[PDB]
Amino acid sequence: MYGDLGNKLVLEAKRTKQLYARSNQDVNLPMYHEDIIRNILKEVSNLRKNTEYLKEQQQLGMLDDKVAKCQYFVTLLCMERNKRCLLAYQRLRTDILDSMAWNNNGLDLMSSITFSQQDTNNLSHQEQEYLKEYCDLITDLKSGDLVDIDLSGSLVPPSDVFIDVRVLKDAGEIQTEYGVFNLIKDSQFFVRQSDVERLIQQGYLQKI
Amino acid sequence: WIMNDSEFPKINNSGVYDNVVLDVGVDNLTVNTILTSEFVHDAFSNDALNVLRGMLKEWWDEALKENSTADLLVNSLASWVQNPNAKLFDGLLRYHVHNLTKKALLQLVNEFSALGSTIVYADRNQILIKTNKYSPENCYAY
Amino acid sequence: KIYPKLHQMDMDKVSRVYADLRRESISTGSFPITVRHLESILRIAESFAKMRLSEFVSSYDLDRAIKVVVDSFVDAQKVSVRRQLRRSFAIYTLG
Amino acid sequence: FGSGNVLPVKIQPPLLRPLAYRVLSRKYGLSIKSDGLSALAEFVGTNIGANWRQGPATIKFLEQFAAVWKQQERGLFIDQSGVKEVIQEMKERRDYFKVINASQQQRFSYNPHKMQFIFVPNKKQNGLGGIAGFLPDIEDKVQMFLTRYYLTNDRVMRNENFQMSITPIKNLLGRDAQNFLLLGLLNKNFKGNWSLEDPSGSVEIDISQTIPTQGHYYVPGCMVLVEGIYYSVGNKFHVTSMTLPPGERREITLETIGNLDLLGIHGISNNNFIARLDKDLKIRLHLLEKELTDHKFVILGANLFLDDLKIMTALSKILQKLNDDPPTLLIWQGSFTSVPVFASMSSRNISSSTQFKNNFDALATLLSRFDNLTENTTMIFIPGPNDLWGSMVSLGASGTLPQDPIPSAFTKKINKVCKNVVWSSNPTRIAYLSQEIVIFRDDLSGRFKRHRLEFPFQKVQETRKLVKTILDQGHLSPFLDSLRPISWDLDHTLTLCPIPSTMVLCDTTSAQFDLTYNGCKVINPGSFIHNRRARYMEYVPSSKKTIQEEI
Amino acid sequence: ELVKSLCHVMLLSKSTILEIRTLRKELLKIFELREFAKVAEFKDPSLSLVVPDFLCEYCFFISDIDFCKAAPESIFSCVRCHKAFNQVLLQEHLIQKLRSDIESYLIQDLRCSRCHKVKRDYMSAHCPCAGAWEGTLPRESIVQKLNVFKQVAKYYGFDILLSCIADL
Amino acid sequence: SVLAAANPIYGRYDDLKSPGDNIDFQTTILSRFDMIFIVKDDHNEERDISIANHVINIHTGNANAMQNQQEENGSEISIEKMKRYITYCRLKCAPRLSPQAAEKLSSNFVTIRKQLLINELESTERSSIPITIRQLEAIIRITESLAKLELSPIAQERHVDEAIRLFQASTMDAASQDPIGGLNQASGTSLSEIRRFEQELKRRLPIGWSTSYQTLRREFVDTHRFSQLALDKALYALEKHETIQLRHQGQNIYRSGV
Ligand SMILES: [Zn+2]
Ligand SMILES: [Zn+2]
Repeated sequence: MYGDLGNKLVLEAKRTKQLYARSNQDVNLPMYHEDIIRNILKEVSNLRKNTEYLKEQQQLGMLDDKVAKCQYFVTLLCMERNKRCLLAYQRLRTDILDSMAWNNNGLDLMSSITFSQQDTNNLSHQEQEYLKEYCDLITDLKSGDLVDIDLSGSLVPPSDVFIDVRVLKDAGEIQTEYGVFNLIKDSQFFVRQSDVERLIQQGYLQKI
Repeated sequence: WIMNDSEFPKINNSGVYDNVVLDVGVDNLTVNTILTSEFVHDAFSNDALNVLRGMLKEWWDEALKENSTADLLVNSLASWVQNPNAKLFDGLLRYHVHNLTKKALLQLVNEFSALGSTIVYADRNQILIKTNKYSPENCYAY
Repeated sequence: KIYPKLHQMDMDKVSRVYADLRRESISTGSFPITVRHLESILRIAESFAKMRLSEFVSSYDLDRAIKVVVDSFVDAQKVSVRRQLRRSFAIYTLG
Repeated sequence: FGSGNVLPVKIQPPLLRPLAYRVLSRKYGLSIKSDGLSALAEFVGTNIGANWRQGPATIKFLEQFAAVWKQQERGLFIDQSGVKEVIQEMKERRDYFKVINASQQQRFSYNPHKMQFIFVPNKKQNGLGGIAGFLPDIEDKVQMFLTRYYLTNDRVMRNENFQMSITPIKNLLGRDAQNFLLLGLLNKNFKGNWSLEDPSGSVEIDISQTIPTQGHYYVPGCMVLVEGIYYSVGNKFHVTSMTLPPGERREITLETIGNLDLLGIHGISNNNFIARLDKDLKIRLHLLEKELTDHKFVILGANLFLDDLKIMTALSKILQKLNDDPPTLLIWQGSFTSVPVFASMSSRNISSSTQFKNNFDALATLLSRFDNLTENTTMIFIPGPNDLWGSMVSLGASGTLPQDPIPSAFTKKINKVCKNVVWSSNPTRIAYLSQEIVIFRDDLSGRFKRHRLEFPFQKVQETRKLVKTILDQGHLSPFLDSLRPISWDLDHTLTLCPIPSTMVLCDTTSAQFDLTYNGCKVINPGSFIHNRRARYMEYVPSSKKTIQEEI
Repeated sequence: ELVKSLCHVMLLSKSTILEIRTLRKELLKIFELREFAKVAEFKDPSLSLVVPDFLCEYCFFISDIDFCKAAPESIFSCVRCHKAFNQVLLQEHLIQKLRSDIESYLIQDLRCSRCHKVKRDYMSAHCPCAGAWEGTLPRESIVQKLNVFKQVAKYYGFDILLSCIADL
Repeated sequence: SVLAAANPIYGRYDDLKSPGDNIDFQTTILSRFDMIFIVKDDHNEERDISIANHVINIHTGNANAMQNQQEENGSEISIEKMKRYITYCRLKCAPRLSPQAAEKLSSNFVTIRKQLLINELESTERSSIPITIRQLEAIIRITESLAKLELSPIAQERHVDEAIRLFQASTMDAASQDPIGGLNQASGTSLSEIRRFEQELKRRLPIGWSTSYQTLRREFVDTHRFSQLALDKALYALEKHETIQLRHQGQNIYRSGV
């Protein structure tokens, strides 16, 4: 009864999980559910008022204790269920955010240039804050003892020394260690894989 | 709306005419309009209008009897009507005068339409009339 | 054997004729004109092209079709307005 | 970053790019362009002596160059600006205050479905606008009042007291009894009967037995909370109570909207992302009170006439004292002419536009005397009803609310005689550190008094009533489009959803006052000259004021 | 353009339509064009910008002046008496016309695209008829009006109106 | 589902005669159609030229040379793709209404059913096109069909507005034929009162200047000449393009011509 609304929220989470599960490429979180969450907040506030009222009505001594225990337990259980639903929804959304934050080579995400995967207004303000400190944590990890290893690098094993690549978007001359790449659009390169991993990750190159 | 309506209608019947055409110039349109003539919320007060009519009539009559100042007043009344810098100026008065002049021009065109002739143009200062006759030498009497 | 086409032709003349025919019907007339009568001019043009065993419709055939359609509409009027309608529609059929 | 070495030897970037690449592209950052690489050769060659085999110097230089790109947003490619950021770096080893006009203010729409503000790209930046780009589009006329209704209804529905709730009007079409709480525009139908209107529909209103809540103004064209009973024998909502929507403080309003930089001085926002900032507010509140009471900006009495001679003499006497302690800002407000300037068909006398020009040339003579006031004071020019462009149409009447600044053609050398002069629209927003002040000039009390509902049933109380209505309605124009036309796309300039910290509300028809309300301060300069007395008031950002008079 | 403008003058007869239209087609046969081509139709080369009711102080004459069609020696001189005008007055009247036009556009009324009718609501989405709200004065007209003022202010030297255009 | 096409009696709609004398379908069959479209020709020149050009492009071969391009780019899809989309949508989704959608639909039903009562009382004859509960269920079905396009699991007010607009365009337009004059028993006194009021209004108000509906009601009704049907008399005078114009949010009544 009281928790029947929160179940709906959990159902929404399930749908999001499917979009996370069936994702060939990175996806965007849907709109926040502040209205449903505020409805659970209102009903848990009403439950708190009911618990208070039971407290006074018992402590004036008009009702039997065994009777009051049952509604006390019911209100406590309903509040626990609502907390569980809200926490599960929040943790799923948090996990997806952490995954995206890791899958953009660290960086500040929305403030700096982003891969346009996510719109600003989908996330909540607290989620926007959380993402910022998580990105800072990734950043000061990457400057730790593991400087030589790029903790935000590619996770597919290297098995091809020389690859053919094609430019997707036009750009200017870019210096690389001991040379220069000229990014004329609709041109093909035959070069070592290590040099162009960064440019492939950022969408300026195609193929491998 | 009433202070933003200062456009006058015109007639521009175009073509090639093989009859005689007369080019008349109509002067004293506004003073003639003034001298001749609850529900409505956009009209000037009738009493002040009649006062102005009487003033113009007496001024014209004295101007006929060799009066320079009366002639100057009659000539300058039209300039006075449209000037906001002149005191006692009312936008309703200007709208009233323009609206009656507009009706007067159409009535004059209709009056010309009584005899065999056709309007070609009308600009408050020039009127072009198409006559039935074919030679200019035969229109002195008409 | 023959199947003529309509590659090069004057669209503006046909559009003007159709618009004039539509206007002069509701104003004074009792011969229903719709989009269904626009296509009859093109059909008659293709027929006149077939008569010549030609694979392309020329300007003469289209003009002849327009003249036929106009004469079929003018002569089904009242005697009062027929003389005015014939004069009004005479500019299109100059040839 | 240091000097005094032997000489700047020139070396090719080919022998410099590996270190820059390893420091920047690999670890953090990327895109060292060829031109940018060549640019980064000069400064590293400035101290080139005995290097490329040295220790920390080059690495620290690259670290410092990376510091700018973490600090500033910038981008990816490094261009000829690379020297421009090192200029900033050597820079590292009052301000931040602005005056925002009506036209330059950022535009924000509101989505009722999302309870959130959406940015609107400005047509001037991207649109060509070479011939006509200021002109609005018809769709704004359809949403002008819908936007007001959405903002006010959100606030009403988020109030603490309400949780009877407000019901849409069309939900009353079958009911024959009960009570309802209706919120909507109060106006007159095309039949001449009083009516209430909401986006859902409209209904006629009966005032024959209404008991209003005294303490504010009930003028047509404003949102009203109403209570009563609906009768289906006709179509009438018999009113029994009437009030106005409650007001909301800006501290509780900001949290709902997050930390949007509406009058963004922290930065700017585009269609991609928005800007928020919280930590700097504490330190800049500290700086506001960090013994900066020396700051002193002064609003003169409104409606000062330049053509009059006594007014000019009084202004000279006032500037005599202002020279001693130069104000931080000096706001000249009110109509600068005592007669509307129009086409002036008569050319026997000198033209009124030329007279307008001449009256702004005597100001240069009177101002050039006082050199210190020129040197360290910024002047803000507010227009009035009888200025140049408006009076060409309204002929002295009050028309469109967004009023453009005085043309720069007829006032040219006052920019030379004075150092800092800014012309501003009729409604403007002074952004001073962590403070927003609104400048507005019109006669509000007369129009309130003339247009009241007049229910069928010490002077400073009117000031409190005016303040409460203006602040609770959250809008500077609680009037229909009939009384005052409004530019369709500039209406956001006139909507006070976040209550300003300090308000400048001058009315010649209302006596001077100093009132406080839910999180703001309202002051009323007015009537520059009165009873042979010339008055002007001082206000300090530390919330103290003074009145200074000079016969 | 010469042949089109020469034929247009003959065309204003209403009694020799067929005779002139045959000659027009024959002349258009010299070019590779057809008698009903859109490129072969005559349009007025000039726009119009009429300032009504200008006063001659020494003549007491009411005249309407059009700044586009009228040739020079007439823009800056009265008709009845050849007395020169004052230029800044003309510029101020042009500015008055421009600002009045902008105001008139800003205070227009709305209409239904199908039910030609006036909008009688302050907050509505469309007609009770399924339709849309359109304007009585479309934007294109006022854009063209602002366009012609710029050219008028540049052919003749009107500094004040040129400044007024750039402060918008 | 049933898609039907038919012609009226006499071929054309003949807007001069009553709707009941034009539609031969009884109320029993007309209540089972969710949307009824009455189609008429307006004989406008601009539309005629546009249609003529469009039809000539079809015949001269210029049609295909355009159509493929749009079907290629982003604006059209082939018949087979649309068929597969239709079957996928019908076999995958079945939306549901929201609490606010029902509230918005109930008020619209009440409004559209009230209007019919005034129309029938004024015309003193029963309506040929009926409005019933099936007309509410039709709007519900249209809302859910609109939701089905986007594979949405819930129907909201966005779809409700478009469904209401479609119903107004289809059936309410057909019901509201608004006869200018039928010369029947209804408004029988109006057969002379219309001319009487027109003369009284055209003698009071010259070709310039304006009045108000408030005054034109109060003063002309103090003499007890009110008929309760003068709302459309002003519009009929406006139809003459000279007698009446309505301006300033409908408050101002302007005399524009003879
Ligand atoms: Zn003269
Ligand atoms: Zn409509």
